[PDB]
Amino acid sequence: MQLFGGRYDFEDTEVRRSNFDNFPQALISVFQVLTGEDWNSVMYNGIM
Amino acid sequence: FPSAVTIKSWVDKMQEDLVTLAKTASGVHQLVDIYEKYQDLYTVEPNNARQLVEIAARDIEKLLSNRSKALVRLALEAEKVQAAHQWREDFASNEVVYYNAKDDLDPEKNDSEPGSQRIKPVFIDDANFRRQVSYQHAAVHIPTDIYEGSTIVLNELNWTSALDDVFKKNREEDPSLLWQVFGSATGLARYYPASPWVDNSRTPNKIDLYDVRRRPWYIQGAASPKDMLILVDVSGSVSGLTLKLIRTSVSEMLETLSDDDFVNVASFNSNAQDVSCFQHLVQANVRNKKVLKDAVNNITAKGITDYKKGFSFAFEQLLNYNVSRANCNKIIMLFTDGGEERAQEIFAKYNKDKKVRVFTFSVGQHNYDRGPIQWMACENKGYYYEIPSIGAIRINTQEYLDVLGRPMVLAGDKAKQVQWTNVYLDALELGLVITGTLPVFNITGQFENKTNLKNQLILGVMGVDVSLEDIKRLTPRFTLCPNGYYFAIDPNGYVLLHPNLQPKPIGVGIPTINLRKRRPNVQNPKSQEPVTLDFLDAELENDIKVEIRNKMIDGESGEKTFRTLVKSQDERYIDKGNRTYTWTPVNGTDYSLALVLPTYSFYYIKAKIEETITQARYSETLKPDNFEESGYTFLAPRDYCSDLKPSDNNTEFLLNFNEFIDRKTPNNPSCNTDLINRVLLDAGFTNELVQNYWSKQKNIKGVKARFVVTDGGITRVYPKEAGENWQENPETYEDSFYKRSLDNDNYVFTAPYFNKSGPGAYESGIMVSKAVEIYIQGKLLKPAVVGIKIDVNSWIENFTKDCKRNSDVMDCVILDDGGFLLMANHDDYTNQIGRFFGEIDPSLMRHLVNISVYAFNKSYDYQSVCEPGAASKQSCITEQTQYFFDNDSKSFSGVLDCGNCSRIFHVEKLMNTNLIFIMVESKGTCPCDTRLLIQAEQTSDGPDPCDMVKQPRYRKGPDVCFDNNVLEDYTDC
Ligand SMILES: *[C@@H]1O[C@H](CO)[C@@H](O[C@@H]2O[C@H](CO)[C@@H](O[C@@H]3O[C@H](CO)[C@@H](O)[C@H](O)[C@H]3NC(C)=O)[C@H](O)[C@H]2NC(C)=O)[C@H](O)[C@H]1NC(C)=O
Ligand SMILES: *[C@@H]1O[C@H](CO)[C@@H](O[C@@H]2O[C@H](CO)[C@@H](O[C@@H]3O[C@H](CO)[C@@H](O)[C@H](O)[C@@H]3O)[C@H](O)[C@H]2NC(C)=O)[C@H](O)[C@H]1NC(C)=O
Ligand SMILES: *[C@@H]1O[C@H](CO)[C@@H](O[C@@H]2O[C@H](CO)[C@@H](O[C@@H]3O[C@H](CO)[C@@H](O)[C@H](O)[C@@H]3O)[C@H](O)[C@H]2NC(C)=O)[C@H](O)[C@H]1NC(C)=O
Ligand SMILES: *[C@@H]1O[C@H](CO)[C@@H](O[C@@H]2O[C@H](CO)[C@@H](O)[C@H](O)[C@H]2NC(C)=O)[C@H](O)[C@H]1NC(C)=O
Ligand SMILES: *[C@@H]1O[C@H](CO)[C@@H](O[C@@H]2O[C@H](CO)[C@@H](O)[C@H](O)[C@H]2NC(C)=O)[C@H](O)[C@H]1NC(C)=O
Ligand SMILES: *[C@@H]1O[C@H](CO)[C@@H](O[C@@H]2O[C@H](CO)[C@@H](O)[C@H](O)[C@H]2NC(C)=O)[C@H](O)[C@H]1NC(C)=O
Ligand SMILES: *[C@@H]1O[C@H](CO)[C@@H](O)[C@H](O)[C@H]1NC(C)=O
Ligand SMILES: *[C@@H]1O[C@H](CO)[C@@H](O)[C@H](O)[C@H]1NC(C)=O
Ligand SMILES: *[C@@H]1O[C@H](CO)[C@@H](O)[C@H](O)[C@H]1NC(C)=O
Ligand SMILES: *[C@@H]1O[C@H](CO)[C@@H](O)[C@H](O)[C@H]1NC(C)=O
Ligand SMILES: *[C@@H]1O[C@H](CO)[C@@H](O)[C@H](O)[C@H]1NC(C)=O
Ligand SMILES: *[C@@H]1O[C@H](CO)[C@@H](O)[C@H](O)[C@H]1NC(C)=O
Ligand SMILES: *[C@@H]1O[C@H](CO)[C@@H](O)[C@H](O)[C@H]1NC(C)=O
Ligand SMILES: [Ca+2]
Ligand SMILES: [Ca+2]
Repeated sequence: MQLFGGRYDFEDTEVRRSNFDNFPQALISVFQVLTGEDWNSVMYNGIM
Repeated sequence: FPSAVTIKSWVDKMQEDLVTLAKTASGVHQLVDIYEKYQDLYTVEPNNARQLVEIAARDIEKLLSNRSKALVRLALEAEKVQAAHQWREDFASNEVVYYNAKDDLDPEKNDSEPGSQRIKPVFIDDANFRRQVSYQHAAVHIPTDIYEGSTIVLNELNWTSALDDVFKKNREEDPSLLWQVFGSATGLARYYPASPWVDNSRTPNKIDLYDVRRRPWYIQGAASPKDMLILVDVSGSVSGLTLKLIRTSVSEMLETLSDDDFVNVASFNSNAQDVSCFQHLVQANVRNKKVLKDAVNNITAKGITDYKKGFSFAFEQLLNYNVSRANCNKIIMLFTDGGEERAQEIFAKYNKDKKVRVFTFSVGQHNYDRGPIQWMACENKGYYYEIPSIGAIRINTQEYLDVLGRPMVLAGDKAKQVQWTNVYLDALELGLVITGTLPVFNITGQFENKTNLKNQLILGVMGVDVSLEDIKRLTPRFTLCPNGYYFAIDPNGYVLLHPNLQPKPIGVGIPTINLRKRRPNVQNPKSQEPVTLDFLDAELENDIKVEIRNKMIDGESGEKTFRTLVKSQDERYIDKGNRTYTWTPVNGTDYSLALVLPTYSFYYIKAKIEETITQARYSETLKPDNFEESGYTFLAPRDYCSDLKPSDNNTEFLLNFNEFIDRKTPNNPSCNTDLINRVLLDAGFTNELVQNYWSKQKNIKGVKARFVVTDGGITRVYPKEAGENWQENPETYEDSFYKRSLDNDNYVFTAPYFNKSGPGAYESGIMVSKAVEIYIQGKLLKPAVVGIKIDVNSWIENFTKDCKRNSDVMDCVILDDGGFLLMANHDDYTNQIGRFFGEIDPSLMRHLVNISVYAFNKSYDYQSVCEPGAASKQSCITEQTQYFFDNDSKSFSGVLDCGNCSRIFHVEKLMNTNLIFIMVESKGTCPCDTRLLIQAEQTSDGPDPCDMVKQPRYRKGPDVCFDNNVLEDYTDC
């Protein structure tokens, strides 16, 4: 939330559900990264 | 340097040589005599300027009465028929039979859509419609993203199917009536006569974006003018997708505004400011809307939201009254995402009386609270909208007109006033049209006052198209010289009628394209803007013209004679001309009509040839078989009558005219007798001139071609071989040299076009023309203009015989008024004849302009074809420079300098012509050259838009408009 919260403001129409905008969504994203499924997409979103 | 005496002698001898050549070869005196010799085959009739404008205004008003009577009929029938609808939801058993436009015409389509049945029309080809139409029914257009066959659409189709009878009745009552359309509030458009859509949905690669609710006629008929303020949230939270969505939404919302609305775009993030250089409401025309769009596409998101400051800014902007406004619909159109502050105290302080509406938009996908903006919406009599994606923009930025129409509906029959739009290009490729509109009200349970729930909204807008060619048919121009003309203006400055109005769209700024980001198969939108050209932008602007336009805007009638500057048909010369403007108001509407007449065109010629053999011989004079005896003949493609059509090919049109005149007697039971008689008289007089004078001297040294162009549509060029070199328009009224000769009272030299495909330099010659003036009972008339194509080689032999061929000591050139080179002395400049002299010797030209021998002014052409820049052809603005003589002195002697350099010059104006002779020290003596002086169409972007808003042109708004009805419900957001 500190690092990526409110920073996914991309000027495109792509949908990025796995973000860190609030606590439940950040918790879901962290759980998804722990499961290892599509974590690289989250990393790419954080890098961009 | 030679003394002034010898230069004066040389220029004198040259001028008498040229004048004698032109006078003795063209034959002005012989033509004048043969016009005066007969004096009985024709009569001189006055052009009563005061009366003609009155008849034309009455004709225009009565045509608009035609069109208005057909609108009230349709509106009443639509109201009555929809008042008796049942609103069923079972259409499978009872199919709805209609002809859908933009569908394949193949008989094997077999759509068989549930609840609908299609119609296959015959589609005969008919005139007054440049396409194939069917009068057996009406066509229906439905937007591509709107599903046909839904309950709402299918219910509209039957109750609108009763409009076909009234469509047919209106057509049969007035056969010359164009499109009749009903644009529904559900998106449908039912128009008559039936015709396939210009751009079908997806049968080819191209697609159409046509929603009837966004058309200017529908928008003007759906609500009253507005004082709009777009408030944009640029705080930090709107960063990302919602910011681009807001930008697109604001551009689309600006696209819904017309010239009678006033808009300004503000922006707030913990501080409120303006997005552009306007600082107050502006007229919201094409230029101002372009500026606002450019400013909106340039904003960024940063800061903390503060609704109080933004709303305070919006209310202070709406409370200005220091500037021109509409004073009708004060609305704040707030684009945002979501918040937690509703700013009740600001609304209590500024909008206690609820005189200002608020429409709120929540844009994008976000988790922010939407309650406060809904409260803002349906607390201040406004509305609330959600725009989650691009595809939801267009529909959601046009529904605010439904709310604005509630007071108009509640006003009742007082709100059914026929309105007319600006000039715009028809969507069905018909040209420039104006549409008369009339709203249609939903009256269900009106006699009992039962529901009154959806009856506050309109069913749609009825419209009838009127083509500008229909209006031009009520203002004939062939009884006046090619210099006079009609023109009509709005109470807004825009011209409904003008010779300089063209079907091209109005350009704004420099056209910049980026072809590196355009896919080949994306089908970008083309345009939807109207052709709004101001009166002052259609002609050269004086101070007298401004006051004339102001006096004629606010419904006044009068006349004014003065002296003005007139630009030529080719944007190269400017003449000083006597003019008289006579203007009157059209009683039924807000248009004002004026007639422009020069002093010499107060009388015209009416032919009195009545007996047979004279007309027969005058008719056989113009036949190709004896052109060798009477020179190549050109005939103006005028509407002599509807049997023969203009062809744009002069040979075939002349053959058709000749065979039509031979086939039936000139009694003309159903053809314009005046035009034909005038043409025959002109042909006879011109043939007499050619046979009696020109044929006597079969070939003479100096000339290449001798031509005569007369008022009536006869052009004759004596050498047939020179006929192929004749590139002039066969229509006399569209010849630049003809009008230039009419304006001037001397011989006029026309510079050939330089560096263009076609023989125009040596094979043709230099054109010199003079107008024929006659006096019958002391009344001046200018019926014809004669002219000569002087050979370049013989003129060179005249010229050389210090000015010697390829001399390295002197420069000897001849220019015309306008600074175009006709002859030089070095045979090097002679290769470029007709080039602007400021482009080969810019220093001397600049100094000549400085010493006030060549005046110039610049104008803006707002409809120009333009090669797109980098940042095939688009529309933009160009700047045109025109040069002319201002100071009446004859000889100017001086010396130009360049920095430790000096060149002596002497220029002399030739008598009885428009020519100047220049002798100067050679340009190669000292190498001084700063920049080229270009006289050409220069693509531009000015004038500065937010400098014209500080002092704008005079304007009149609509007198009556509807707002703030106490019976309004407004319980919907
Ligand atoms: C510049 O070129 C001109 C043509 O290219 C020359 O113009 C011709 O000059 C002739 C002699 O001056 C004229 O001849 C006489 O002209 C008048 C006309 O009626 C009369 O004096 C005589 O009838 C006639 N002589 C004849 C016919 O033998 C030509 O008429 C005249 N051309 C035209 C069309 O009028 C200029 O001479 C020439 N300039 C110089 C300096 O040579
Ligand atoms: C929309 O569709 C409906 C149904 O197709 C139309 O209603 C139909 O109207 C016709 C003529 O008005 C009716 O025909 C008449 O039927 C009566 C018997 O009911 C008969 O005695 C008459 O001689 C005549 O044939 C038809 O019955 C009626 N259908 C239904 C289901 O009511 C409706 O008119 C259409 N909308 C508009 C605006 O016309
Ligand atoms: C003009 O206004 C009238 C009412 O003032 C509109 O008629 C009303 O239309 C609505 C739907 O738009 C009807 O509601 C529907 O009723 C059916 C039952 O018949 C129901 O099954 C639907 O779910 C829906 O609720 C309403 O009954 C109807 N009222 C009357 C008195 O006809 C009319 O639609 C308006 N005109 C246009 C072009 O919209
Ligand atoms: C334009 O609006 C301004 C408001 O800023 C008006 O200026 C005020 O006018 C009142 C009335 O005379 C004065 O009492 C104030 O002192 C003025 N304020 C300022 C800052 O000048 C102005 O009158 C309006 N009209 C014009 C033509 O400027
Ligand atoms: C309709 O237009 C005509 C223009 O011919 C107006 O007629 C003139 O109106 C003025 C002012 O009312 C009078 O002084 C003239 O005497 C009228 N001329 C004639 C020949 O009648 C007429 O007024 C217009 N209609 C209305 C209702 O104003
Ligand atoms: C068109 O050219 C004329 C030149 O005659 C310009 O008229 C002059 O304008 C200057 C500049 O203001 C004045 O000082 C002169 O007094 C004007 N002369 C006359 C005779 O009126 C005119 O301004 C030009 N038109 C435009 C639109 O610039
Ligand atoms: C207006 O309508 C009437 C009646 O149909 C017709 O006689 C008249 O010619 C129309 N006006 C014009 C300008 O066509
Ligand atoms: C507007 O756009 C121009 C680019 O043409 C840019 O230079 C300018 O900074 C922009 N304005 C703002 C306020 O960012
Ligand atoms: C134009 O007006 C002036 C001034 O009244 C007059 O002298 C002249 O004859 C008129 N016609 C012209 C210049 O053709
Ligand atoms: C105009 O002249 C220049 C050089 O004099 C030449 O390069 C150019 O092609 C010419 N324009 C046309 C249209 O031929
Ligand atoms: C051009 O004309 C202006 C007119 O005020 C004058 O001041 C200036 O000196 C002139 N240019 C030159 C080079 O003399
Ligand atoms: C033309 O110029 C001369 C000298 O420059 C001057 O005396 C004369 O008044 C001018 N004529 C005008 C301005 O009409
Ligand atoms: C004018 O002065 C410059 C600088 O002193 C010099 O280079 C140039 O040659 C001079 N011009 C002539 C014609 O001598
Ligand atoms: Ca995986
Ligand atoms: Ca915010």
